[PDB]
Amino acid sequence: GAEFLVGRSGSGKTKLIINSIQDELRRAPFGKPIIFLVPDQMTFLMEYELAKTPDMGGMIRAQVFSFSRLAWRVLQHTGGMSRPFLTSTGVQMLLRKLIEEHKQEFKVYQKASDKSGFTAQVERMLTEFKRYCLEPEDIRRMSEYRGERVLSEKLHDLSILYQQMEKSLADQYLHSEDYLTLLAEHIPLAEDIKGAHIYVDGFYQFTPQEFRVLEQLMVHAEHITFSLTADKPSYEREPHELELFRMTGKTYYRLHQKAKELNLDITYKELSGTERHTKTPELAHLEAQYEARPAIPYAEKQEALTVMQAANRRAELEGIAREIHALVREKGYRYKDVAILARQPEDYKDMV
Amino acid sequence: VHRLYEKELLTEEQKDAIDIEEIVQFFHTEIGGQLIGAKWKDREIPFSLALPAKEIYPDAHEADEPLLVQGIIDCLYETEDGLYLLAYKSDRIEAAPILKKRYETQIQLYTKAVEQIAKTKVKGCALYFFDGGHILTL
Amino acid sequence: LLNRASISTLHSFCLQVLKKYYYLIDLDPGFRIADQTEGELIGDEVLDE
Amino acid sequence: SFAFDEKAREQLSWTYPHQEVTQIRTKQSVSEI
Amino acid sequence: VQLVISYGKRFEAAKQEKSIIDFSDLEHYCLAILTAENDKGEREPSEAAR
Amino acid sequence: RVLYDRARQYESTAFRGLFRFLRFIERMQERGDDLGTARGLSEQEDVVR
Ligand SMILES: Nc1ncnc2c1ncn2[C@@H]1O[C@H](COP(=O)(O)OP(=O)(O)NP(=O)(O)O)[C@@H](O)[C@H]1O
Ligand SMILES: [Mg+2]
Repeated sequence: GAEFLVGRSGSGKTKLIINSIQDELRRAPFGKPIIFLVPDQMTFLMEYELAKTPDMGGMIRAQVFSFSRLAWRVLQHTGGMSRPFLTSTGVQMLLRKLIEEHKQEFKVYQKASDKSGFTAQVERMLTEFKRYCLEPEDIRRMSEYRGERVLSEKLHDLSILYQQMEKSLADQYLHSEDYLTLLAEHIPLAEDIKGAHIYVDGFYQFTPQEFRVLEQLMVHAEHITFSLTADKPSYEREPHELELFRMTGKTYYRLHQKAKELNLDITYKELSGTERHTKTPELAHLEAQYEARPAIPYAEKQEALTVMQAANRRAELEGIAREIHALVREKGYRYKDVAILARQPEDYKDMV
Repeated sequence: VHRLYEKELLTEEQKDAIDIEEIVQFFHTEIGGQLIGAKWKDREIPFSLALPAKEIYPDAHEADEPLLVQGIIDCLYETEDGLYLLAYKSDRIEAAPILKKRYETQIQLYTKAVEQIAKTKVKGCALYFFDGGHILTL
Repeated sequence: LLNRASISTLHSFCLQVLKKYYYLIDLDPGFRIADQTEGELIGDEVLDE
Repeated sequence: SFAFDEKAREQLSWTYPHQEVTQIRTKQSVSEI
Repeated sequence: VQLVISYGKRFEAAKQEKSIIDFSDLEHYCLAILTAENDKGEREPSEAAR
Repeated sequence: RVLYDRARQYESTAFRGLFRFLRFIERMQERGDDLGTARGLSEQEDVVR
């Protein structure tokens, strides 16, 4: 069965999940497996948080997994982990090799086949194909369109390289983006999944390759909860282009329609009130009135929200440094309480 | 072993590097027999344990976050006497007081993990060495 | 869309053209624009050669 | 005498209460301990 | 004339090796991309141009 | 300050490491190429341009 846990940012979805897993750990320390599925950047975080119970101070029944980790586990029990692993660079190397003997068959990328940047581009493309479940046959298969001629030339060349790669790797090697597909086809045969409870949270969207795994878990696991950051999403239709929760909305729509497609018992939980910004009016106002047009102005006092203008990135970082000092020296915070985010970290990394 | 070779759970070179006698001998042992005859059994047990930083480091603080210690327990089985822990080692032997201290803190970590998280006591620990089929208890 | 708009120098547009259609000429997709001195230094080397 | 003598003095003598654990790796291995 | 022409050819080769281009190469390579056939000034638009 | 930042840009481009960087700067000056003095007030600010 499935449970769709949905709410806006600050609703309490994550904490709710943590508390559920913790209670479940208290009730049956050696019960059926508990799988916490999160993005890689979130794994350690959740491990820590689950380990912070005065009650227990750790876990055994419950484990935290990324798609990659999950694949590694299930494959280490069901098989398929034995065959060699290829890095992205290794694949690039193979691709270059294939280019050197298939360049004369190309229709468009013959001249470009000379350059080392081209092999990287092809690597990126083929990886994307595998992530969106498109075997070389489907590439070969591929509303009148102006660029159709060139596109078909490209796809033609790509199909040559792709099929040649799959041929060279067959019965010998494992592409980097094959773990998830191999995982999808060993989940039915895996005993640990069969009684397991699964929570998935942190994801905004899924690659088709990841969806395959998700629906397999929908089938062979006991229950699975999908935690999405959105506001009352529709199963009836995908979100509008300009909608705030476009991505997570679409994720909800697809996940739900596949839960329905497999006749699962579904449970809806909607988190309404804020928990994060309970004590901070400005941040709750910002969180709620973000999308709103026209936006209602905040009428109260300024304290917890500051827009800052720096003379340059050097000034920006030093200013923030001073502020952080103030926060840990006067306002009683600790360094771990602070977060610094940049859309383009490369602009700040060294200077930071 | 062969099934593990056809499931690709074990490579060909991995398959051929097996001393079948050495592993079969384990099931002729006392701890092995007690393993076969247990209320409940489990293998490859993953665990995370939260130890307050002061225990590993002097000068830590009660406020300061615990450190997270992580590992995998080889085997755990339960009889009418209690819960026992089992681990396998391919350590070179053919030595007991040395191996005892070599893995002592590790075993203590495992036991403390089971005791704290499972809220259950652990009576007796066992380490089986493939070389000569030795078994030492802690 | 004003971010993705084609409103710039003609040289900037040229950069866009090269980036898309590198494969039509003898150009690496990951090419970089040299700065004045490094370009001219390379020119000095080839001229000496 | 200056209006910011005491605060300047106190801030230049300040140290972070939890300085000792800022470099301590959170995650530890059984081998590591 | 033949000296200057050689320099240019050798120069372009050097930059291609290090995968770099002039400001000049911007305009000229762009023009090269945009043309398919070039009969003494009469330039026919290539696919990119279209 | 801009000595630092210019080091940052040239490192990232073709002159990573002290020896290569210095060689670039030296060859730059040796053929009469220069760089501008740094700026304090930005163009946006209240200044006679
Ligand atoms: N029951 C609760 N009461 C009060 N505060 C809470 C509660 N649960 C969580 N919080 C606080 O809420 C904040 C974030 O909660 P969280 O569980 O991450 O919500 P969320 O739905 O995951 N937000 P997001 O991941 O951005 O969509 C944290 O700072 C928690 O301390
Ligand atoms: Mg969350």
